Amino acid sequence: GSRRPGGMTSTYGRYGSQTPMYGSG
Amino acid sequence: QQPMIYICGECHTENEIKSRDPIRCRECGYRIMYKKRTKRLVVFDAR
Amino acid sequence: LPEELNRVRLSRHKLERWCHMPFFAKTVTGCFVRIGIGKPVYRVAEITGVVETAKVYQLGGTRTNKGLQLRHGNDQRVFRLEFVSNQEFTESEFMKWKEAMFSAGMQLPTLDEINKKELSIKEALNYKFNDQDIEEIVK
Amino acid sequence: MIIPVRCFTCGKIVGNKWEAYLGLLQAEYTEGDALDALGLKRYCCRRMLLAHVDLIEKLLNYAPLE
Ligand SMILES: [Zn+2]
Ligand SMILES: [Zn+2]
Repeated sequence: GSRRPGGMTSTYGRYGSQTPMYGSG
Repeated sequence: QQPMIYICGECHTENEIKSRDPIRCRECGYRIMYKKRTKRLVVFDAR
Repeated sequence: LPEELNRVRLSRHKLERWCHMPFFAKTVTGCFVRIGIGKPVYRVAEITGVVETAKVYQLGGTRTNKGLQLRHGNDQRVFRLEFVSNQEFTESEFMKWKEAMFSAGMQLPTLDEINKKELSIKEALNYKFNDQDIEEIVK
Repeated sequence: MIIPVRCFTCGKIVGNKWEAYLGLLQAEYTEGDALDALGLKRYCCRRMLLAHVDLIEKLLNYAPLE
């Protein structure tokens, strides 16, 4: 077989990527 | 939910080109783009 | 309930597409974002208008210079789209927003409004880009 | 195109000698002394390096991206 799980590309953020603060700058 | 990803011939950027759509790179607008490789099992013997 | 409220919440990952899609002042205006202030405290601010900053900042592979006219009840100022958190509406932040809206005199948006607003997002996601939006996009 | 991994005729691995070959030529070894110094004795191995045209260096001029 040849298949792919998940099927949900929009918002799999997997938290995140270090959200920058407003009052940090 | 597979949007049919294409690769811009100039930019090499990936492009989502669903049906009833003009072929243009949304980066350049370039009109040539190539399908990405398959996802099936590509196995060779090395014969 | 902070659960229904998360249906009208725009995570940073998804808006990357809508950074250039038109009708922007009509879909996002009425949703709630989790903007960051700063230490891990957050406030639920209201997407009021679509403003533009003179600061062009790269938001991953895409890049943006636009601002967001957010306001938490009475405290309003300029905001950039990088500080918004993908975190959902917690309970303590939900009650803090409720107290910021009851303290300001603003009416709480009726649940039916949220129910009719969340569908705007899914209908905008599935919009066929058949018109000349790609050309203005590339420009 | 790229260097063959084995000398077609006999079997000696010649696919690890091309960059060495060229480096020895850049030391200005004469063209057969490069082969004598790599260790290719049989003319069947020597014609692997002498004859090889390394076109992959031209194919790599073309960009997929950047
Ligand atoms: Zn242009
Ligand atoms: Zn040989």
